[PDB]
Amino acid sequence: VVSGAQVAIAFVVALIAGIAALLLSTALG
Amino acid sequence: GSTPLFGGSTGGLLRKAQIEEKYLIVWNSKEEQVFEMPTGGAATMVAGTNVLYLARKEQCHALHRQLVSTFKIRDSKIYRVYPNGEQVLIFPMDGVPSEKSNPGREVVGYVPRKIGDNPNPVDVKFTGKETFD
Amino acid sequence: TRFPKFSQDLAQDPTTRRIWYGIATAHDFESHDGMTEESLYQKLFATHFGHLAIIFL
Amino acid sequence: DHTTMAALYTHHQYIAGFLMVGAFAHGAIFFVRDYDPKANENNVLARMLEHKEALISHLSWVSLFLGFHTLGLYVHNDVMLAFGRPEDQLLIEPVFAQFVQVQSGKIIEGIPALFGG
Amino acid sequence: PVRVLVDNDPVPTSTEKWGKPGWFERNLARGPKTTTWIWDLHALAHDFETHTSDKEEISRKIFSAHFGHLAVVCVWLSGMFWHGAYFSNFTAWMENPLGLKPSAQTVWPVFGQEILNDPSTVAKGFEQGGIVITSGLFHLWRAVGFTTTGQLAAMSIAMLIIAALFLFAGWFHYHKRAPKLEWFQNVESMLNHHLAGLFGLGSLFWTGHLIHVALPVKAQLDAGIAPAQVNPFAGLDYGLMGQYFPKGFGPNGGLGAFFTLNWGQFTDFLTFKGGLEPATGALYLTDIAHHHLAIATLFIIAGHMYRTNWGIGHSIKEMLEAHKGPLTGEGHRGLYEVLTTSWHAQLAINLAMAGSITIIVAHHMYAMNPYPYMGTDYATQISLFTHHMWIGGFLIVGAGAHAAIFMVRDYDPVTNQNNLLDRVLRHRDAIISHLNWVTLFLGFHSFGLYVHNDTMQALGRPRDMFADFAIPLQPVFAQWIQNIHAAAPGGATAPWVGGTSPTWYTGALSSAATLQANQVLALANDKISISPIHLGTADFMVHHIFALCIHVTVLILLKGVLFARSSRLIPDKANLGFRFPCDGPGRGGTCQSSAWDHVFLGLFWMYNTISVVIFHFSWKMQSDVWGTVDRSTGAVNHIIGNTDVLLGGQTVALSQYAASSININGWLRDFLWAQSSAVINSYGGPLSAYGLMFLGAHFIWAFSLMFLFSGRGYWQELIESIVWAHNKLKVAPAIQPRALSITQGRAVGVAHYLLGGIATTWAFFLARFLAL
Amino acid sequence: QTQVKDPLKLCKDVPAYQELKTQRLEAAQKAQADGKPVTFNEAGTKQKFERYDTAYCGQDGYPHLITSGQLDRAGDFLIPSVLFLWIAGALGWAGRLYLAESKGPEDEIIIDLPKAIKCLLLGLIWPVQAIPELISGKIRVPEDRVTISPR
Amino acid sequence: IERGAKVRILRKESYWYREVGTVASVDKSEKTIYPVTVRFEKVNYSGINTNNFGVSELEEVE
Amino acid sequence: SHSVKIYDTCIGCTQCVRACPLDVLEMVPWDGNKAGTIASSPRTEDCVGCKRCETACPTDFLSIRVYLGAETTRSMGLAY
Ligand code: CLA
Ligand code: CLA
Ligand code: CLA
Ligand SMILES: CC1=C(/C=C/C(C)=C/C=C/C(C)=C/C=C/C=C(C)/C=C/C=C(C)/C=C/C2=C(C)CCCC2(C)C)C(C)(C)CCC1
Ligand code: SF4
Ligand code: SF4
Ligand code: SF4
Repeated sequence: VVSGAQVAIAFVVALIAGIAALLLSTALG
Repeated sequence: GSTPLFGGSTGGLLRKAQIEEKYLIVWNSKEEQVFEMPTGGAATMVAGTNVLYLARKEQCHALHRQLVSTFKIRDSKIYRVYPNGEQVLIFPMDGVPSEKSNPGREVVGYVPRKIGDNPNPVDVKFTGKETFD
Repeated sequence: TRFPKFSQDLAQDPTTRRIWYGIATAHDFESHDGMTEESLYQKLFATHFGHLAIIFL
Repeated sequence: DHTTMAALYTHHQYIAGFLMVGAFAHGAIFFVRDYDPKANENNVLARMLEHKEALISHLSWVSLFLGFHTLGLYVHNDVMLAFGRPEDQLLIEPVFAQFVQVQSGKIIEGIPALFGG
Repeated sequence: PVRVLVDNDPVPTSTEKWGKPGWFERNLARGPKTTTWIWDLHALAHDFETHTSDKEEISRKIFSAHFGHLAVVCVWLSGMFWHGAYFSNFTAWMENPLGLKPSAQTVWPVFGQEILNDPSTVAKGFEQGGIVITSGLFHLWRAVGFTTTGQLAAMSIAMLIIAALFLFAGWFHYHKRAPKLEWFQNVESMLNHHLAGLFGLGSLFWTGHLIHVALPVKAQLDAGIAPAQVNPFAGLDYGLMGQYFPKGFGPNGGLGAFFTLNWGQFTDFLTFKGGLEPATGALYLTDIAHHHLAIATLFIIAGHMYRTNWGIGHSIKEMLEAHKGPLTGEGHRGLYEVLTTSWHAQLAINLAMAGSITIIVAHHMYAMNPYPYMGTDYATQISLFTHHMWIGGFLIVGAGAHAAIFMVRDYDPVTNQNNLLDRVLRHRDAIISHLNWVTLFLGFHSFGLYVHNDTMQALGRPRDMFADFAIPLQPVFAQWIQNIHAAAPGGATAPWVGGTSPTWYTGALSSAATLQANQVLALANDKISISPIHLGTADFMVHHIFALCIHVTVLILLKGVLFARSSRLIPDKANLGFRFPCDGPGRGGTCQSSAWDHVFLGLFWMYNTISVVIFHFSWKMQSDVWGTVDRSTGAVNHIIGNTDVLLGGQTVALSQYAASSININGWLRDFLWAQSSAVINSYGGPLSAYGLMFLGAHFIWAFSLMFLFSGRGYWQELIESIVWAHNKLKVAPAIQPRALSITQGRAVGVAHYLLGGIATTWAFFLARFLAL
Repeated sequence: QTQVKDPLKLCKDVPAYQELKTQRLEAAQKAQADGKPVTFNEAGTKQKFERYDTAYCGQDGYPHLITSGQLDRAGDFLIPSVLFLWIAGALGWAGRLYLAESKGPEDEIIIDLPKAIKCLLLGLIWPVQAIPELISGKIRVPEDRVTISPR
Repeated sequence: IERGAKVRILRKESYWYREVGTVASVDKSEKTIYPVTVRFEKVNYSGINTNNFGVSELEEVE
Repeated sequence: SHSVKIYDTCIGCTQCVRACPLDVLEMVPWDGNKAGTIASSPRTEDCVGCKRCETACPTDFLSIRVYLGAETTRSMGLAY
């Protein structure tokens, strides 16, 4: 199963992709 | 001069005429007579100097076209009125009508070629320069 | 009205056409103000990285 | 999973349709924005533009040729069904495509394997 | 002052102009150079004002064209009586009006199309059968006393003589004796003659036909005499008139009772019954005769109101100038000059009235059926309601068109100074913005209820719906009006009226599901002619849909009239004309800003309006009114039959219209999908022409979208490559092929959209009701 | 999916054609005695299925046409092909003949009948004139006399 | 080129490009850029049947 | 503001000047045609882009050309 720890891990990985997307989108503008 | 006799309408000036620009058209009339407002409806011009405030230059030039075609009134003048109160004459610019050729005007917009000799858009790529130069 | 920053023609439009056309021309990088050929290819290469990342997300 | 097979076929054919239209769109954008007639003087690209009335008029012909007769055959068969004559339909056997299947080893009775199967 | 001024032979009758089409207008007289000339010829041919500036010559062309149109109608009517006489089962239908389907078009046997001749029309004299007709002509001919086909043939010949008279007078009053302009401007004399002579004496002479033909023929058929044996002149013999009507035609003599003012003898054949006769489902003929006698008296009276040549009477111009007030400036001054110098102003009014009257005809004919046994002919009832709804909608749009043409062509600022017309133009922004608001209000609060209901039902929340089984929206004002009219015959405000339409008697019921046989009017074939019509939540919702569609159609047409001459966008729009495509891509773009383009857009909204009305009529009548009664249980079995609404799940029984029409999915599933089973299964039988027309009309509708969605610059460039191939092979024509003009491409699109959409519903309706 | 190894055979062997053929003849005999005048009477229906007997039928029992050029089915498409191209070529050649002899655009909106009948009669034998104009290049205008657009 | 002669058009943006018109007027003056007036059998998309050309845009075919 | 350009094919017929509802155009003297005059576009900040001038121009392909450019309050034709 996807335990609650693994949901939390996935949001941390998603947060890092979010700041990476934030870096790219401001460098693009 | 005075305003033409008109009971008012909903097709006239808006807040643009208070804040940006409105237009003034001045003409002389020899006979009191009825004309169609460009705003919509009928008004009567006085026997004298007529002044009328309109929203656009095209509405002023449409009335001037009506004053020429229907009433043979020629001497219409159009002013651009700024919200501080400044009037700037915009029509006619040099006193001579636009259709008659006049020595003293500068040629504006002249391209010294026929239209099919304009350059290609690939020639003017990555510049603000246009092919009608 | 500074949006859209890539087009001063659109940015000085006082109507709602400024908003629609800024959206519609935003990815037409060749027609933007001040675009050069080199800066176009550099912007595309990075934009393509962003599209790839969306596919993986 | 029949719903998945239907969804996947339909998804990818509609995607293919948009990609085909966009290919011609950027081909049109190329001609207005990037096409230089001097650097492409008399090559195969400039020669397409040179006989473009022949291309468009023959494409116009094929589409009218297909459209008149295909619609005409469907309408003929619809009128036949309405009048109770379904044996008077125009039912054309697709023998050229059945020929293709037979070359790949489909066994269809009246259609020959040309090279031997 | 009322004289007759006529110029004698102003136009020679010669065929020299037939060698030159397009002679009448100065652009067209130079001959064709492009294919635009060909379309310009047809579009300008009846626009008589573009042909000359002479108002008298325009009035002469209109008067003569009116005779030609009347001749066309009389030829059409002559054909209807001819096909009834020689190509019909009228003889067998007269013996059995409830057992046999009327047919007056039979089909030659080539290509297998004689499948369209059906049994259930096959009878003696009509061996091969034919197409079932839905025009109701047999019910009308039987009502006015036609018994044999030999009488229809004489009527066919009489209509051809009236047509040849009308066509000759059009030649006469154009080429021989053409009236002057001041003859046409005698509107007071024209109103006097049309009220008293045309409408007044027309109704009085028709009363005489009703009294001496229609009443005694019906007296003989009610006696049991077969229609081949019916004496049609029986109302001209005073003795035979005595046996059917003992009081009115009696020893107390007929015309003796008239001149002594002993009119109470005439209550045998002139009544005030009101309701429907229970055997025929139709109005009493004695009521119809007294109606036409009473409105003949009022119309002949009304035709003496206006002053002509004998001092007495009203002057319309002095009447209009007197009806003014402070709130309205100079009031109706100048409108006499408008209405006597503008043919378009008169046409705008007269189309507005003729379209609105035709719609009143549609409502009044289903509810107060004048023709015996027609109320059980459901395909006839559907067709007649739908036909006159479409005719009325088209004429109202034409009223908007010619009001706009008046504003462009015939409006004058000098005539209209601070009058009613000038003051409407001076607040056109106030009128249109309020109309914009009320259409948005109506559209949100009517269609949004359907969307609310669709969503609530899909979400599994039927108690949150707007419905009779849920949150009700009762139309309490219409139910109040029904209560008033139910109580009114015999009651205080109409004490000697014996009945009214049965649609009112809904007091006394809360749904059409709980309807017993004593409340309905069923004929001897046990089919319901008419019933009380229950109005519930679904009727509240659809009536505000009607109000939405009418107000938007008004918004489009009135915006076209009020802004025909000018706008803030285009200040000199009147100089561009009534019909121009645009004023170019500038000012943001001005496509379809002309008054003509508002007529173009208004036609789609008229289409949307009438389509909802006839769909409402079809489903509501099938679910709530029409059907069969059982002689056991007193049970009313409607055509559709009573959905069960789950809701709890304690099921709730409603009629299918009340249970299902409250959301769009119900209209799609229970109306469009369910009732199309007749037309899509019609192949191989006699309704197969409707299945072909159903498919073909879908095609034409779709074909219209090529014109509506595209622009001519594409098509002209496509024609360039095709003209190249014709140029290359010496097959280019001298009349250069052009794409259709921008305006014509819109007109072609809307014509094929209307043709395809209307003919789809026509095929749908007629296959539905002729199959069940 | 079910492979059809034999999609087509002679109609007289297909039992769904024998269903239809007797069902159409029985409807034609029903309307001969105590009937109505129909498009296909009893002798008309006999000849109809006399033609369809040596045709190819599918399993539904309806005739199917073969348009591959095969000559036992030359009546299916190949013989109607020559009849079309002769009649359509006649109407095309006649309009081309009438266009060359046109006085102007007035001949295009008012048909000159003895000119039109003569061109429609001369068009009837069009390959007597067309192919000697088709190899000569007389069928076509040279390229510098036909307008084109910019490139 | 003179009045009356049949001429072909080399102006590529012209409606009548590669078509044969008739010279109606030749301006006898200097300083005028397009002096030759040509009349045609076909109207253009505006219904106009004449235009002015230079001699450098014409091909005499007669 | 739209760009209104005048090309050297102008015959000085003044029809574009009469057609213009905004008085964008005028005739100046010239030597390139027999009329001795050519259209000019000094007041294109009033041009709405209606292309009535292009409609009036008789020369094959036209001697006056409107290029729709940046939109202003004037060029959008707004009374508000
Ligand atoms: C069902 C709707 C419909 C139909 C039938 C058509 C048909 C056509 N389109 Mg159109 N199109 C449509 C919708 C439709 N379009 C829509 C919604 C758009 C978006 C605006 C377009 C946009 C479009 C473009 C951009 C192009 C086409 C082209 C074509 C032609 C294609 C070639 C062909 O098939 O020839 C066969 C012809 C048909 C199938 C048309 C019907 C012919 C009828 C059935 C014959 C009528 C006979 C009848 C007896 C006469 C009436 C008499 C009566 C008044 C008594 C054909 C005329 C192209 C073209 O012009 O090619 C040369 C082209 O370039 N269409
Ligand atoms: C008593 C009724 C009446 C009268 C006398 C007029 C008279 C006129 N109208 Mg008006 N009008 C009317 C009702 C009327 N109209 C209605 C009901 C509408 C709404 C549709 C209009 C909307 C309207 C518009 C939008 C315009 C007019 C115009 C005109 C003028 C010129 C007509 C012309 O030459 O077109 C020529 C007529 C044709 C080319 C034939 C029309 C064919 C139609 C469009 C399609 C027919 C198809 C048919 C229904 C089905 C056939 C299918 C089958 C063959 C397969 C003339 C003054 C024009 C004008 O400019 O006025 C100054 C104009 O632009 N009318
Ligand atoms: C003299 C008659 C004539 C001839 C010889 C041609 C020949 C041709 N046409 Mg053209 N065409 C014609 C009339 C003619 N056309 C007419 C009247 C129209 C308007 C409907 C067109 C619209 C048209 C289009 C859109 C296209 C062609 C194309 C073509 C070419 C391919 C064949 C084809 O597609 O036909 C198709 C024919 C039609 C669609 C029109 C047929 C309508 C009738 C039958 C023709 C009129 C006959 C005439 C009245 C007879 C008068 C003779 C009498 C006075 C003696 C071929 C060169 C195609 C092309 O360019 O290929 C390279 C193409 O795409 N034609
Ligand atoms: C306009 C334009 C453009 C575009 C174009 C397009 C879009 C195109 C398309 C096209 C296409 C879309 C094409 C396609 C084609 C394909 C092909 C060509 C294929 C073929 C194949 C084959 C032939 C194969 C064969 C075979 C078979 C069948 C089977 C057996 C095996 C084999 C393999 C042998 C561009 C951009 C360039 C630019 C310029 C302009
Ligand atoms: S798109 Fe058509 S209708 Fe709209 S402005 Fe351009 S030419 Fe006029
Ligand atoms: S586009 Fe319109 S406003 Fe501009 S110059 Fe031409 S005519 Fe004048
Ligand atoms: S630009 Fe055209 S319309 Fe204007 S003066 Fe020159 S030729 Fe005449």
